[PDB]
Amino acid sequence: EKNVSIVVAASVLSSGIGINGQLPWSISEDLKFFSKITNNKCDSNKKNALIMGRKTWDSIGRRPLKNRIIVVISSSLPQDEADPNVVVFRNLEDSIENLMNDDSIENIFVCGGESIYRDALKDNFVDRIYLTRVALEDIEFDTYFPEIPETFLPVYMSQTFCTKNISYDFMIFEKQLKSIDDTVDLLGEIFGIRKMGNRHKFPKEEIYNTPSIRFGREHYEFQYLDLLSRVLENGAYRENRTGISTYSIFGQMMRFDMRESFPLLTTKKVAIRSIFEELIWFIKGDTNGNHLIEKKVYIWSGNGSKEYLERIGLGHREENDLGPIYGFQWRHYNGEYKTMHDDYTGVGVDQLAKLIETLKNNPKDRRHILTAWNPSALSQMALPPCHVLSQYYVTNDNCLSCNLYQRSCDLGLGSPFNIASYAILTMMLAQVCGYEPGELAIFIGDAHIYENHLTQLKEQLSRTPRPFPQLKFKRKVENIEDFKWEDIELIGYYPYPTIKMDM
Amino acid sequence: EKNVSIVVAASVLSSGIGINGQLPWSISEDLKFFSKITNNKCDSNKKNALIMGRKTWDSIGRRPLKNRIIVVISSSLPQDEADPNVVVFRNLEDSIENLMNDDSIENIFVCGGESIYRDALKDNFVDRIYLTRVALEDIEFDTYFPEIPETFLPVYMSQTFCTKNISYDFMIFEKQLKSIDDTVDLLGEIFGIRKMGNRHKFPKEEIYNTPSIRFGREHYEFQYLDLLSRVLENGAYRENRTGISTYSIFGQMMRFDMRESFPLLTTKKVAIRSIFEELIWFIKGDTNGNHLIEKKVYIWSGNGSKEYLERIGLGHREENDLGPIYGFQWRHYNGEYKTMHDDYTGVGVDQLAKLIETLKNNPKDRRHILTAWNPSALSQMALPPCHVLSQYYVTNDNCLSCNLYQRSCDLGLGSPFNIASYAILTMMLAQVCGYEPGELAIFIGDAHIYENHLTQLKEQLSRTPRPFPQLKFKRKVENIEDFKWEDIELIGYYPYPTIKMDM
Ligand SMILES: NC(=O)C1=CN([C@@H]2O[C@H](COP(=O)(O)OP(=O)(O)OC[C@H]3O[C@@H](n4cnc5c(N)ncnc54)[C@H](OP(=O)(O)O)[C@@H]3O)[C@@H](O)[C@H]2O)C=CC1
Ligand SMILES: NC(=O)C1=CN([C@@H]2O[C@H](COP(=O)(O)OP(=O)(O)OC[C@H]3O[C@@H](n4cnc5c(N)ncnc54)[C@H](OP(=O)(O)O)[C@@H]3O)[C@@H](O)[C@H]2O)C=CC1
Ligand SMILES: CN(Cc1cnc2nc(N)nc(N)c2n1)c1ccc(C(=O)N[C@@H](CCC(=O)O)C(=O)O)cc1
Ligand SMILES: CN(Cc1cnc2nc(N)nc(N)c2n1)c1ccc(C(=O)N[C@@H](CCC(=O)O)C(=O)O)cc1
Repeated sequence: EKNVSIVVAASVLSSGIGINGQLPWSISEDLKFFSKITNNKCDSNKKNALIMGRKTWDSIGRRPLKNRIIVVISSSLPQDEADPNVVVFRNLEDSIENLMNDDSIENIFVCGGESIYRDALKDNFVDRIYLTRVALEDIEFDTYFPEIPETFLPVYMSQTFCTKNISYDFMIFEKQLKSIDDTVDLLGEIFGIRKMGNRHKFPKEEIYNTPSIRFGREHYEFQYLDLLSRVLENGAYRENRTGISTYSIFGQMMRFDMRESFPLLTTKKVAIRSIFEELIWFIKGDTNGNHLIEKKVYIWSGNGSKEYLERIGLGHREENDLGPIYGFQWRHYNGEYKTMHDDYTGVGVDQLAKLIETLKNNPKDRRHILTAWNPSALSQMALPPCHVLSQYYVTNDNCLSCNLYQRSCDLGLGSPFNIASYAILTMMLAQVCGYEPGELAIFIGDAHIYENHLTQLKEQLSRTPRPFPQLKFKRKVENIEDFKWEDIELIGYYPYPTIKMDM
Repeated sequence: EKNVSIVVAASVLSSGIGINGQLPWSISEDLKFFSKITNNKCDSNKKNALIMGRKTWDSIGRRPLKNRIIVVISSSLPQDEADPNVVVFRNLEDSIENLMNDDSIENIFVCGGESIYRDALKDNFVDRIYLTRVALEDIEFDTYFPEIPETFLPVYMSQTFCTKNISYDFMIFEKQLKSIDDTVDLLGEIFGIRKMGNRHKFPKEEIYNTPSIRFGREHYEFQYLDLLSRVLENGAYRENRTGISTYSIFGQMMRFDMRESFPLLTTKKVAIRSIFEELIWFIKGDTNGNHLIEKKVYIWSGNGSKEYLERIGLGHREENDLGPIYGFQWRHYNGEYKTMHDDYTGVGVDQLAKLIETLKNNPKDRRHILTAWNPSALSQMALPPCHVLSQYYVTNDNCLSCNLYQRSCDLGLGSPFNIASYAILTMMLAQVCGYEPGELAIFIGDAHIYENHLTQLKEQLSRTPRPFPQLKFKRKVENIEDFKWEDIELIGYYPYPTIKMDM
């Protein structure tokens, strides 16, 4: 009665594992993971057993594996005891005698084609599934991994890794002291809102994304999803200026890795071109909303109309003429603003150019700060800034990281755009300065959820996330302004369908 | 063979429990905790047993406790079966027959003076200790709680609570799946710094404050101590202009509760008077450093001397004319700086006054922002600001919370001072606006530790923290400027000795 585990690497959507008798990919770290998971034992005198079909045995070239016993399931292969590293059995069920008969085996692993994966899943002897989710779907497969029965539950999901611009995860599925929790609950009954834990309750299982993953929430998309759950659990109802009521919690944080993946949310399809188009719009220092609507982008349409520019206190602006906004505060901080149809080249202080200069000539500094919150020009701008501050950091191994502070953040539509926007911005700065992308950390003040997004956000929490895509540039640019959408390649992006959330 | 637990409330330093046959205090919530921990059972048909000495039985007035059996250990009291709620035994050892003989009892509790605590701890009958750490030492005791043997280890430490300006904690002591951790460790060997977990390793047991508390790190001083441990674990070495090297990690967070305590560090004595004098100096909008040196405050003495005013470029200033720093950016943001002793009344925008006006007349707003990072006046300052941003938030129950972003923060001497400085500031803003203090959250960019503080900071990490003190105001002020040191009352502050960390 030992431990039997399935080890497989399959595509994220199609769940394919092979093509023409070979692997569909060449991921060096995946094979390393295979060797480390199949050699992991406790007793030095026992060995681990690896079960595979004949075609899989032919697939790996009929060459043994060090420190492991290979069990091949075939009806034609000859059985000879001259090689103890390879053993041949006639069926999978009778090959599971390693627990009953052989006491020189600690753990068994099933890893051999769909013929064996199918039978092993139906026979109720497998206790665990080690799954590597490869983000490859362009090519075709002839052997697939069977669907995981409902009896297994995900317990671990690693961060996204990269190998030759290919993204992949690592997942575990499992077939499925205390006086502290009872003392904390009793303390929470005595003190009401006086105990801070009651103000920061853990979200209930009905609003927790993939609740069976209780300890292996390594995948950094959970940083956003779990923040979404915390607002749904203990968010306070707040009426506002109009009728769009929110639920707010104050002081939150989420961080993302940019060294091996691009944090583009996979639990819903995120329009990345419009995110990129608004970022270069910021970088170029532009304030004209018509430049955005001329590129099929309507993010700043409701905040720049004539009705919205006359009920806030203005009204003398053009049709879509936001005032000193993001970009004008990055490239021309302070400085007198006239209209949208002027050239502000050389006015104010250019924080972005000074940032690039300090990143390349003083990397170990601690003043790489880009602010967009100008209290003097708040009442002459269309909407006060939400990404009020961003600080950048050069690690010892030549990586550029980024901190972002947001006073405001709609989790429904704002956060997915801000995460990708400041990740692209950091990668763009990283290439210009000669660095590699590092980490991103988002600090949020008033994290809120609009009431008309509840049904829709509760659908996103029902989707198990997928590995992050890759974002790579084609050419190497000279200045930050020369970036265009033609230079961006989004690789391995396989999101769930869109979620129409109206603003 | 059931479960025997000690329940006691004792002083934080002296560990005294009684005086003249009564309790030294009157903490209502402590008695409520006593009732909830002693009634907590699983079977509805069983009862819990409470063991106490006769003097303790006399202490509670010889009146029974509902739904519980009281066992009195005395050598004179009579034994009569007329009352099944009170049973009298002649010795402690023979009174522990509830596990052997009586099957109508689920859990046993020891809670009766040092004579019984001493015997129960020496006889190896106690499996758990529920300790309430009361922060009272002025009065004298005649009965103490015996020292906790080394076989027990702390597993839980609640946040600090308040009752009649008296602080107290709740602690638990105990006498002393897996495939996920092995897969993460194997993944961490394949990928080096490519796995974000290896860049954010958990600190080793030798630099973790109170390592036995693995899940009950409720006390919010652990937010600082664990941040200190993370820098010691994966901080990167960084040379600078001279030879004073630091160890930095980027993007960190710690939060504190202000509804029931004041986050003044107890693992080392923090000088509170000098912190307060610089804070009101900020509020008054003053930029002249001599105002601080006239009150035995040398925070801005080394940064405003003639040696420091010739290497930044501002050599034409007076002896102590720091310039546009915290305070001038709060009260007279933008504008223009001339000298230190002239009148800037009416210049720029007053963020602090606009903040106070908006906090009471627009509490549900989301623009309660106080910034001090001005890119136009950065090169006109003695030292660029460290508390670059602070946002405030009014909860639905009329509480004022605060977020703080720090681009730089020396954990050795700066963070303990910044935590107390902005906690006092939030408490002062809360009284003026008619609110109560809420939560405090610190967001740190470059969290660093100076190399000459390593031995000293590792000493602070060996000290188990104590309940936070209380900070209360004496009078009610009219304006934020009228606060004085005479109006501040620090109650129940019992820190470990100071740690001389030289700069
Ligand atoms: N991505 C991944 O993790 C992995 C991918 N692969 C890929 O999968 C492909 C091969 O797998 P696949 O095509 O499904 O073939 P299989 O590996 O499942 O092996 C099938 C063969 O095993 C024997 N066999 C199977 N079932 C039985 C049975 N019930 N009784 C007796 N003998 C049995 C038969 O051999 P016989 O002719 O002797 O009777 C059969 O032809 C390869 O391309 C390989 O690269 C393989 C392993 C892992
Ligand atoms: N802060 C807290 O959590 C608590 C505080 N207290 C305080 O402590 C004080 C009282 O405790 P304390 O003074 O230590 O007295 P105890 O509560 O320990 O009770 C002592 C009495 O129990 C009997 N007794 C004790 N040991 C033995 C023994 N080995 N064999 C037989 N009988 C024994 C004796 O009664 P006899 O005379 O018959 O010999 C003795 O007088 C009070 O002020 C009370 O308020 C009490 C409980 C909890
Ligand atoms: C059966 N098979 C196909 C294959 C490929 N990748 C997988 N990946 C996973 N996660 N799971 C599988 N079952 C799996 N199977 C294999 C098995 C081992 C080797 C292999 O070369 N192993 C070397 C690994 C060499 C190295 O360290 O990279 C070893 O010594 O164990 C190749 C293909
Ligand atoms: C023995 N004793 C002294 C006393 C006081 N505080 C303590 N506090 C702690 N944490 N632990 C103790 N053992 C303890 N003991 C007691 C015990 C119960 C009551 C008491 O009044 N209990 C009521 C509580 C009433 C209420 O709910 O507030 C009950 O119904 O149990 C007073 C003193």
